Amino acid sequence: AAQLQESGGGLVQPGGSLRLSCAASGRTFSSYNMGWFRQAPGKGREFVASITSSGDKSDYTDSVKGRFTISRDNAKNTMYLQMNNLKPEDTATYYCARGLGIYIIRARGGYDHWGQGTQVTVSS
Amino acid sequence: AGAVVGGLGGYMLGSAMSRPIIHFGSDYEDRYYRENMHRYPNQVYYRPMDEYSNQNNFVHDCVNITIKQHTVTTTTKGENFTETDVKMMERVVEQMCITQYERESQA
Repeated sequence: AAQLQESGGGLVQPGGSLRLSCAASGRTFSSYNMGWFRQAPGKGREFVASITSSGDKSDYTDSVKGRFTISRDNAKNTMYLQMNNLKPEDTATYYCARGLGIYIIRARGGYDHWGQGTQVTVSS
Repeated sequence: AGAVVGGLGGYMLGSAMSRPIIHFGSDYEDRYYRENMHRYPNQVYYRPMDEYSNQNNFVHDCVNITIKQHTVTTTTKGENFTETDVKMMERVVEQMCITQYERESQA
């Protein structure tokens, strides 16, 4: 039972920066693609970014491309989301998840093993 | 039609479509497309609209997965796509994926 746990959320001023972490238990972290999603009250959970098992490729939703950077440390069972130039519309609970299948995709159905989330609020 | 691609189910494989004619801004490239378009997909893999919060993400997956799957299957039959071929497949499959989005959206 691999468990993911998000951390690093908080209250950040507009234009600020935060780094989220996703820690995985177990011993198969580096075997799986991984992703970040976000969900704000009133909206469904939506794609933010993804990274392949080896870190060779990554992907982003349009609204965060260039501001957010996904990375993983395969020696430490951890994935990161570096969030720069934060905007009010980035306020949400951020979730990490493990890819299903061999291809990183943007769909909600492309991942499972969702964590409990970490809250990010960007003030306005 | 439901489908599994790359070990993940919940895809749909759309109907065979009338592949659009795409223009590229030179007559040469337009002719190249006409002469080669039979090598490109005429149907697209997509996922339910409700798995996305926006149109661009639905279309990105559709383009990405469709071309991945097409490249696998056609490689087994001796195909090889040039850089130009890849670019042109991206453009036509994007259009067919946007058309499919509009079908899902009006439903």
